[PDB]
Amino acid sequence: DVPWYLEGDDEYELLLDVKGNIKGGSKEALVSHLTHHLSLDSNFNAVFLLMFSSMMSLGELISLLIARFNIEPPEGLSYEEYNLWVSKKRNPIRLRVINIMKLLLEKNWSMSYYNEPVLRRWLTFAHSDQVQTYSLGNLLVNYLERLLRGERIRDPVIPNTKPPAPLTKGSSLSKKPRVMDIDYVELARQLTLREFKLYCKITKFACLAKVWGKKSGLSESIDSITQFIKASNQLTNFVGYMILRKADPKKRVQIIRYFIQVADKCRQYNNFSSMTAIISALYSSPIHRLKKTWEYMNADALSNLKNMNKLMNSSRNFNEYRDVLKFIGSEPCVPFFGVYLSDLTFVYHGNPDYLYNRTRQVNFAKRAKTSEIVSGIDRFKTTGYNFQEVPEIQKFLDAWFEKCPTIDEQYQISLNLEPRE
Repeated sequence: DVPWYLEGDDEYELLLDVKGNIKGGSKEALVSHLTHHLSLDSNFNAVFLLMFSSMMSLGELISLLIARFNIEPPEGLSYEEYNLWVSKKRNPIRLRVINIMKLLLEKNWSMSYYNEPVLRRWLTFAHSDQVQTYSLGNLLVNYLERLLRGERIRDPVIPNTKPPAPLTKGSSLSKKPRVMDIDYVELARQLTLREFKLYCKITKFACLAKVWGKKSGLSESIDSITQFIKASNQLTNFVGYMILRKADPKKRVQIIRYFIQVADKCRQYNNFSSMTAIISALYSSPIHRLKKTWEYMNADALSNLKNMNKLMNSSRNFNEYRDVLKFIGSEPCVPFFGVYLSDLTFVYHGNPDYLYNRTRQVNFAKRAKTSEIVSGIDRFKTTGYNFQEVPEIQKFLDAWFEKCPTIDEQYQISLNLEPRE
């Protein structure tokens, strides 16, 4: 067994579940467990480093970590007992503390964490003789110095396969081209390229900042998300407006079937963001009420649209979508980002930030659930899409995405295009 002075620290302030896993604890207890000298929990360490700002500030974490590095022995130890305490507890704790700081800087750093007094205290710590005897001491100094002068401490892979030839040469399109002058497969490719580029800019920190808000402890910009949501709203506005610009119902039905084919080709490309944005416009009130136009729709196109709507049934928890996303793997994919947000929003509002309303009993299990959800967004940044970009179509989409009115404003256009009886 272990002598009494070589046991863990602050463990009486940990709270465990049925399986024995940590469900909660105090700031001191959680950090003590993060730098435990006897055992190492990689899963705990990963969840804590990702979610720590929702539980404590950077300055509190650094202070608690430095206090662990400078841990004092309990009073009354004999000289021999103290030497054993140094070799078996303090020095292992110092290794854990330094390695945790390395992981914090290398894999769990948000620029919003920047705090010059904390960094300068941290830097002073890294300069200390006791830290400099470790090899990582010079690396800690190098990281903190770069963070202090504004420097930053990845891209999805594209296979060596030949890209498919673009189905619509940009030079063949007129200066003011019609949408259906673009091959629907090629439009799906270009929608997939712009959506995936916007998707890869979304960090986990931005997701935590959008859902948790001020409790996240992240002043990170959610601009990556707002641009991604803007692109989906614009694609939905664009789809409805291209339909409502056509005056002949026999021409509106061709535009709709064109967009059904686009959304379906996006589904084949594992681009569920653009596909959901397209069908949401088709099911929107201004387009859904075009009874004279849908009378022309072939059963084949209607089935494909219904199947895509069954796939992304929000009222049925996206059940079929979840079953399909589970088997993507290494294939490139633009997921429907709305599912991540709702999952995160559900666990943020369904679980308390504290256990039994005790401020010193932080609900760590709530952070663990959130960590498992938000970490999924990285699964689909591993491999990118091998599609040749057509700038003429990219500029064409940029122009219309800004010009189109909202779906709500398009309701009046629908009422004039097909009046009520």
